[PDB]
Amino acid sequence: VILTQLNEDGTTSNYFDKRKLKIAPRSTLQFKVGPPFELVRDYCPVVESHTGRTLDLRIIPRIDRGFDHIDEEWVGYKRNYFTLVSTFETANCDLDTFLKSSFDLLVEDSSVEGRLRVQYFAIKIKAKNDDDDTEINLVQHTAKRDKGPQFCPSVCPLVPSPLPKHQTIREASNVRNITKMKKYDSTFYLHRDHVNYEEYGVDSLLFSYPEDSIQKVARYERVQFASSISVKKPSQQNKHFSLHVILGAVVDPDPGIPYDELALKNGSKGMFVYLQEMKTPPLIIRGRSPSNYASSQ
DNA sequence: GCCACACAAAAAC
DNA sequence: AGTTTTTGTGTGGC
Repeated sequence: VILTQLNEDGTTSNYFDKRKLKIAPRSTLQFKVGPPFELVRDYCPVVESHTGRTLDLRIIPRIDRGFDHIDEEWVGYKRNYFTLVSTFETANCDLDTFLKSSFDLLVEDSSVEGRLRVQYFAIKIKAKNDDDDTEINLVQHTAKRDKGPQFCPSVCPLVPSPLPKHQTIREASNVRNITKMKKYDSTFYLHRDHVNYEEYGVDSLLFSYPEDSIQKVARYERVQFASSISVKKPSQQNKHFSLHVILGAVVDPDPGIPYDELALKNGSKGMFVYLQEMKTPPLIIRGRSPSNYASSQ
C-alpha cells in the first residue's frame, strides 16, 4: 500500500495511491520527493563583463509535495497542493565574487558592443501539456487558502545557492514563530542592506537586484493546477502534463532570442531573457471525481 | 463542471 | 497541556 524510497538527506518519500488509502492532511507522509527534472535546453550565454569568462549555470530544482510515483507514473491531484523549489548554481564561481562582478548577455558574438547588461537573475515556473506544448494556468494560495488571496506564480529574483535538503523544506513550510524564522533566514534570504556597501562598486550585480531582500531559494508552495483544467483527453486517456523551471536574466528593454516581458520595479517593461530550462517527465493529474478517492470504496 | 463552505486530524506554538 | 493553524477531502448549490 505504501512504497518507500530513501531521499538524499535520509528522510523517506512514501508513495501511496489516494484512490486506495486516505492519510491525514498534515501527516508527514504527504511530503515526498516528486519527479526528477531534466534539461530542456540552454539559451543565451552570459559572460563576465571584465574577464569575458562564460558563466556556467545549472538549475537545481525539486518537488517536495503533491506527486506520487504510482505504477511507473507520476501522479498529482487537481484539488491538492504541490511544492516546487529551485536554486541555481554557477560552477567554479563563488557567491562573494559573483555579487561584486557584472555580467552581459552575449546575444551576438563578434560584437563587443552587442551585449545587454544583466540586472539580475530570476526563476519562473510554468505548467504545460507535455504532448502539445500548450501552457496550463497554475494558481497559488496563502496558508489561509479561501480566506486569503489567490495569485499566479511570480518571477523570483534569486542569487546562486545550494538547494536545501527535503527535510529543511518540510521544516520551514509553516513557520510563524519569530525565533524559528530567524533560524531559517540565512538559508532562504540574502539581505543586501546588511552587507558592507564600501566593498561594492555602483555597477555590481548585487546592487542591480530590485529589492534589498533577495531570495536564495525560489519556493513555490501551495500551488495547484487551475480548477478549470481538463485532465483527460476526449478518448478518456489521461492528459500528460509537465512542470517547467526557467532561469532567466532580467535586462532593460532599451531581439532574436527567447524572452518574456516582465513588469519592472521602475514601471517600465523589462525583459526576462531565457538562459536555461528544465522540465519534469510526464505527469498525470487526477480530477475531483469521487472515483479518485478511497471514500468511494 | 466549478465554487463555496464544511469537517477533521496533525502540525505549530 | 492547552488553543490555533493548515490542508486533504466530503458535500451542496447552481
